[PDB]
Amino acid sequence: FSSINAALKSAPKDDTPFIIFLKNGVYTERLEVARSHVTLKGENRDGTVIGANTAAGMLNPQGEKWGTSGSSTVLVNAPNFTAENLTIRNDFDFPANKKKADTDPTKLKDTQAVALLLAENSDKARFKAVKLEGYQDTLYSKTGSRSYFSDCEISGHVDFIFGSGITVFDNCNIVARDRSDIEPPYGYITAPSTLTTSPYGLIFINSRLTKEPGVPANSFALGRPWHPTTTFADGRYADPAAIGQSVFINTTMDDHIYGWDKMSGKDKQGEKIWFYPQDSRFFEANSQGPGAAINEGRRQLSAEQLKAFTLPMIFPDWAV
Repeated sequence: FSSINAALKSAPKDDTPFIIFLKNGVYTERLEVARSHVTLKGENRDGTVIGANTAAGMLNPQGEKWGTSGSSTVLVNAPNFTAENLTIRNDFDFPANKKKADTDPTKLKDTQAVALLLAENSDKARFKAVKLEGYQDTLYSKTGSRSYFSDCEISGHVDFIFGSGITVFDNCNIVARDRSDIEPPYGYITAPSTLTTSPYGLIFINSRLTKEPGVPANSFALGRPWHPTTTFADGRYADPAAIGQSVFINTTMDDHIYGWDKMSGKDKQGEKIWFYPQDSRFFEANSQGPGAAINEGRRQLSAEQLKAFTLPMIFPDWAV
């Protein structure tokens, strides 16, 4: 087979399981998985790579802006998709773009570049030993998406694990990328937009919150409450029903974590409104490492509350 897309396109139009092996190498290619039960197994998680260069500010061949949702390298929008031993990355050079002068005509304002977008139909998304490379907005999940990440790696700095859907991480490595642009804060690990009606969002079980060699201490927030600007019946404003949930359990944290931080959104009159972590579903449970603290601003789960985040409870109808 020529490409990952050629293999997916050739697969029968039924809902039968389809396995695509990937021998080591770099596949500069974009994906939109519409077929269910598609499993992508690569030769090595580091050696096998799917990666395109797409920034939100960039223009499609049309050509209007791609946008955050359009910037995905691999866009999953089907149930039972699984990825095994491969890297999905966005080739966008965030640091170099920030290195560009303000006078530089090629510098972009919209700097988010999604590696993996798990859309509303991406149910039972399974991820055994997978690296996700990015800088801003690396992993994006939407309401309806239910995914399980085991023995996996995710890198980025600004809101690199963000969105609505249920996304669980078991014994995974969450890397905070270094930045030469700014003084701290450098970025924020999660930006959950978990809907008020949906009980689960971004969960981290037995995982590691690591930092890159250059990253200073107290430069990263665990989370930041994302209230997406949504066009409603009466106007377009930060969706109030989007009170995100990011939970960390038995997770060791390097010294770069300073805690949680707040998000600026837009009013019904179109003005800067602040959503605070206190009002958001941000919780910790027996988290370890130098970047772990307890204070007025680190709300922690009770023994009874922790019982709800058992893997069978969070995924009842899924074997996992």
